[PDB]
Amino acid sequence: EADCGLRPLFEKKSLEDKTERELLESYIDGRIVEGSDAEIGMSPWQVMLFRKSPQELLCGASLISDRWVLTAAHCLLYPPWDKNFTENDLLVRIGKHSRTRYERNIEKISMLEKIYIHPRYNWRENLDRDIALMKLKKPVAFSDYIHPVCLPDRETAASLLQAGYKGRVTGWGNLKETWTANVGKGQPSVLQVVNLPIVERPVCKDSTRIRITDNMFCAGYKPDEGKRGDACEGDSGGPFVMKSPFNNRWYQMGIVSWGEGCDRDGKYGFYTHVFRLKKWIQKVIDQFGE
Repeated sequence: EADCGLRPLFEKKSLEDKTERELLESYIDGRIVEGSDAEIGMSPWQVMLFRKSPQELLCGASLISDRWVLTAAHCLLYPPWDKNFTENDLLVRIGKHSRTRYERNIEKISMLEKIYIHPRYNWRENLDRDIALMKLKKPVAFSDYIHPVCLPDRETAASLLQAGYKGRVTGWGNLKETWTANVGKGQPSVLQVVNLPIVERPVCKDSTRIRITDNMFCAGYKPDEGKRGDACEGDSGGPFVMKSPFNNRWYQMGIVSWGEGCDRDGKYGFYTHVFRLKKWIQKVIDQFGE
C-alpha cells in the first residue's frame, strides 16, 4: 500500500500528535500517567470487530488496505470458549472515535467476504501464531478518519522492534473489559492511547509461566517505577504501532494477543510479532485478494 502510515490529519497536514516525539526520541519521562484520550484521526487504521447479533464490541483490528483487516486468531477461533465465527456472524466499524455513539458521515460499517487464520495458530498450550485476516465484502473508501497502517519490511522490523524503543497501543479498553476481575471504572467513551517501552526478551520470559514464542514480544513499564500507562487500555487483536524516523510512516509491529497477564499490574502486555508471520500475511493478500 503506497500511502500507508501517513495520517490525513497529521503527516499530510504537517501536524504532529501530542506524544509522537517522545516515541521517536524513545524518551521515558519521570511522569506517572500515560493512558489518555486520543486526538481525532490519531489512529485512522483503528477497526472495531462487532458481533452482528446482538451488537457488541468483540475485538480490535487494524486496516492494512482497502480490502484487508488484521486481527488476532483468538478473536475469531477459540474452541475452549466455544468461539467459532463465520464471515456472516461479524461486521467491522472503521473511522470511529466515540466508543458508543454512531458517528454518521465519519465511521463506515463493512461486511466480511472471508476469514483466514494462520494454519499453525495454536490455542492449546499458548496462543502461538495468533494472527488472522478478514477480507471486506467491498473496498472501504479512505477519508480523513479512515487510512491504512504500513506493515513492516525486514529492515523496518530489525530497526524498530528493539528493547527500550517506544510503541503505541490504541483502543477502547476491550482487553480490560474482557479480563478485569471487577469492572471498577467503566469502559472509556473515546479512543484511548498509551505509549509503552518494548521489554527485553529474557525479562518477558521470567515475567510469566506461559511459554513465550519468538512469534511474540512484550511491552510495558516495570511495576518498580509505577506507571498509569495500561496495555489493557488496548483492544484484543488491536494494533501496536511505531513511527519510522526514516520515512515518517506508522508501522504495525504487533497485535494485542492473549490478555491473561492483564489482571495483576506486575506483568507486561504480550503482542504477536507481525513481521515474523509476514510470509503468511503477504501470501493471503497476494493470492486471495484482487
